[PDB]
Amino acid sequence: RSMVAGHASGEEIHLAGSIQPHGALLVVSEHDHRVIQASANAAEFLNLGSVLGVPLAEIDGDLLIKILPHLDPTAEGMPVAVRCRIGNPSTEYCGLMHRPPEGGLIIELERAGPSIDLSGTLAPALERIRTAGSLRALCDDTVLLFQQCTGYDRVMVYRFDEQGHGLVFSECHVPGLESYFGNRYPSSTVPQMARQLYVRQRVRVLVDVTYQPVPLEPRLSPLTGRDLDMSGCFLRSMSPCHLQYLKDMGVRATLAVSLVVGGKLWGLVVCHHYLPRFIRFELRAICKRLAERIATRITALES
Ligand SMILES: C=CC1=C(C)/C(=C/c2[nH]c(/C=C3N=C(/C=C4\NC(=O)[C@H](C)[C@H]4C=C)C(C)=C\3CCC(=O)O)c(CCC(=O)O)c2C)NC1=O
Ligand SMILES: [Cl-]
Ligand SMILES: [Cl-]
Ligand SMILES: [Cl-]
Ligand SMILES: [Cl-]
Repeated sequence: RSMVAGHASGEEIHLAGSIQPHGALLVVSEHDHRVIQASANAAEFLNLGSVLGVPLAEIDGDLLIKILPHLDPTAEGMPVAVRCRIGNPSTEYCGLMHRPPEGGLIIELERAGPSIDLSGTLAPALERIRTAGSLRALCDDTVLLFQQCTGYDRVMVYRFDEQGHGLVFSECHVPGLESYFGNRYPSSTVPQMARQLYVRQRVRVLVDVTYQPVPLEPRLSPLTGRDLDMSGCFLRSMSPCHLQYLKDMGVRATLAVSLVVGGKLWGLVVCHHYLPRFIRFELRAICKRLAERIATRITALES
């Protein structure tokens, strides 16, 4: 840090090596079911005395009993989310599990909330999507639906053209904010490797733009000797160049949902808040569902 000067002292976004602090991340080796990497906050987040090197079986609570049914790997059910209790004092979490191509089993834990009961909201949302008669109507209904379901201060459909340039194609926002409707932005604002990642990982939640990243410990995977592939991690810390851009805009929190059409990133539903904001698993899942439905309608509309 300060003690190293002289000449030698002078981005792959999926290899962040760190998470956002609203969750905890465990990496488990499946030969022994022991934690081989964890976010540095994990023991305090989960109210455990220790975490790194611990067998899942010995972790206070029921995480192991809750994940066992999903571990047999042929069952091609992952990624999957489980609800469990961990820690002393005990807390309910939702645990999102997936396997990176190498490096073990990742378990990302957020504090659990209640059941969200939006099925009566969702029936008519689905009818508006399925009957929209043009892309203009579809995307205008999309921003309204998402704003209603998520409550973010601004919701946009950010559409990509053939050269990758961004267009704010639809927008809705709370009274008195600035409108970005119809603004165009260069393709460089969403780099190609981000777009590929957003084809894999269809929802991103940035809770607080100002957060301090929480590093994984150890940083390198003990299984691979490389950084952990965090492409599938919903807690992944986001590129600092992006976080600066958001700070420059005065945005505090974001939710983005991919629109994938014919296997390409067609656009994004992009939501901004002016205070920190988190949407829990059950709501993210509904967002994902809506985005699949929208992409189906876009495919039909385009011919
Ligand atoms: C209304 C205006 C608006 C713009 C222009 C905007 C750009 C944008 N950049 C990104 C992502 C990234 N941008 C950049 C890079 C830059 N951006 C710049 O302005 C610089 C020239 C350039 C270096 C700072 C990078 C690396 C990402 C990936 C973020 C990540 O997923 O970690 C996303 C996806 C957000 C998400 O999925 O959470 C969007 C939507 N997001 C917006 O809401
Ligand atoms: Cl393993
Ligand atoms: Cl159309
Ligand atoms: Cl139009
Ligand atoms: Cl404030």
